[PDB]
Amino acid sequence: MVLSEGEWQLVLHVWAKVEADVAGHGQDILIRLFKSHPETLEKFDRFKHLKTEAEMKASEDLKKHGVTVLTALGAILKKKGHHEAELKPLAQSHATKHKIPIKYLEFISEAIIHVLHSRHPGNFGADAQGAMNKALELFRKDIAAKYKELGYQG
Ligand code: HEM
Repeated sequence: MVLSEGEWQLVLHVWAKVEADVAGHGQDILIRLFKSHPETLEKFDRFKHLKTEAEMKASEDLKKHGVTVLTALGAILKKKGHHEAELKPLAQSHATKHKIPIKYLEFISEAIIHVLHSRHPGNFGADAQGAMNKALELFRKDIAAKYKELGYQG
């Protein structure tokens, strides 16, 4: 797929808003993922003892991991689809070490969109939502192609 120059502009405009509070966004996104799809929590040995939202919000290490996730995702989005070199280390760890199906990437894409609405109620319209969905779909499609390049069925 291909985004218009105007769609990338929208994605990068919304991402500047994330970059102003990376830790807050990343913490909310992982908690939403875990509450919506508790099976994903079992993939995190360090976090699977957390059982309630209130324990999750008090974990400093969960927040740190949020920053890690969004920092990587931001570097990719800023490439406006010219991201092959950034995807390779990511596909490698997620396919071969963590053993994350592409389905779980759809789940965290849903959590990102939900948290962007929850944190930016008047700043994230249908046009920006559509552009971000396209950019995240482009990401998931290209990382599924990198899983296959590595010999895995995501
Ligand atoms: C936007 C999608 C994602 C991005 C950019 C991302 C990025 C990262 C990065 C940068 C790391 C640390 C380095 C590494 O191991 O590669 C990491 C670790 C990890 N990721 Fe992801 N990730 C994503 C989605 C997911 C999902 C949906 C899952 C599981 C449900 C997952 C499972 C894990 C696990 C288990 C680790 C190791 C955690 C630990 O340190 O204990 N990732 N991820």
